[PDB]
Amino acid sequence: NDIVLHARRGTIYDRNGNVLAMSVDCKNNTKRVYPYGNVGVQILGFVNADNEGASGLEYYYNDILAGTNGHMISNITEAQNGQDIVLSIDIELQKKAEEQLTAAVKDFEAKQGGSIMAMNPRTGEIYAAASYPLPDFVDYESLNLKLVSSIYEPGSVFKVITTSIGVDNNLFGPNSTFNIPTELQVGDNKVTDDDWRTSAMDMSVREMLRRSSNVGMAFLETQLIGDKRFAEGIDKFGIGHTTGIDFPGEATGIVRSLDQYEGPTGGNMAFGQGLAIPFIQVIRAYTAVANKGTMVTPHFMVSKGGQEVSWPTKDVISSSTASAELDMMTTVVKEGTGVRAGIYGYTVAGKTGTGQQVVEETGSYGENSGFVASFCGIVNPSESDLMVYVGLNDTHQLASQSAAVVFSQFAKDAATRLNIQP
Ligand SMILES: [Ca+2]
Repeated sequence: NDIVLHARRGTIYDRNGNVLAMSVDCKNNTKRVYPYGNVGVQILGFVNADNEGASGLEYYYNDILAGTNGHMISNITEAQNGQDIVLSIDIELQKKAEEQLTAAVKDFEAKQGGSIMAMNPRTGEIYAAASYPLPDFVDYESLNLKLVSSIYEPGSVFKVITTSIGVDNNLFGPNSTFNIPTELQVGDNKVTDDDWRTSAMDMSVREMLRRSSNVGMAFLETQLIGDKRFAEGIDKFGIGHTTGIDFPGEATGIVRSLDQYEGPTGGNMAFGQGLAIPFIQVIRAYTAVANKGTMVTPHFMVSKGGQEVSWPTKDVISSSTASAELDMMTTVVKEGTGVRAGIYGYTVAGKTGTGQQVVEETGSYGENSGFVASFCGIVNPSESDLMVYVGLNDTHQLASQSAAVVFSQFAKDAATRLNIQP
């Protein structure tokens, strides 16, 4: 004769206080109700029939969201309901992120979907985030956030890390100019740029970034940085380390340590080849450039039990280096491959990338690996309020015509929705 008094799980609020998930006895059982339907459910996760969090934040914070049931046996013990959680997510921005990512995947023929995220580079709070395919009502693979749990060869979006390391080590600056050949031998393979020249070009570090020269990056790493300082910087930037994001399934990635480097490793990694990491690591690294040199922890939960949590930060580069990098990322958007990411009335510092799909458990790939088109940008970098990432997986269209285009529209909407006026 032991009756269960079912506790209710804690409520999940978005940043404006909208209820995203709440438990109800209309189930005797309890069930979650998601008022905005499928919007943000990928982040929220689902709760199964045993009322256990099964994916997303429901799972990640299940021990605090789940209460403790009561029991009626002449003896009664109280149900303790779970603790409420407030997230950084702006539900209306989440809806746009989802619809824009879905439309982009369709328009640019991204055969393996993509991801999108808007975050505050100073506090680390995530305003919106999504991966395609998205779930509804259910395919278990759509419950992951690809940004966190899938790994890719990052490609050219990584060049901001390589230049930051050099600059922060005082080995060159934006205007430093070098005679860059058409190709360079790295290990036993040649590095080349897809371009017009048939001769070496004198290019400043700023220019190598503007045009995204792989050859220039490999030159910088091999002739100026050196593998040791390179590998130390990668490590300081958190590359190959989990970011600490509060979401399940975070991949650490596959990144060679210095003692495992071989002939071509450093040169290739300089332009984002020879490692495979989740894009959340790239995003996290960019926060250092956007936040005066301090890298933050991307995250969803702002408060639990009315207790605001402190999230770890790390000083990676100086503010001067961060400023020189932002200056160059601004050239990318004003004068280079990122020009379609520009947004009328705002300053956008960013970088395009062409990355690759990889064998998930090894980080390598063959001839038919699909390309990943990415764009990562910071809006009004002096305000420290917004950075957005857009990635399209297995598309044939260049990041300059695809991911950068999606960013201009979504980052604009993120900026209107938030404080950001210009
Ligand atoms: Ca590029």
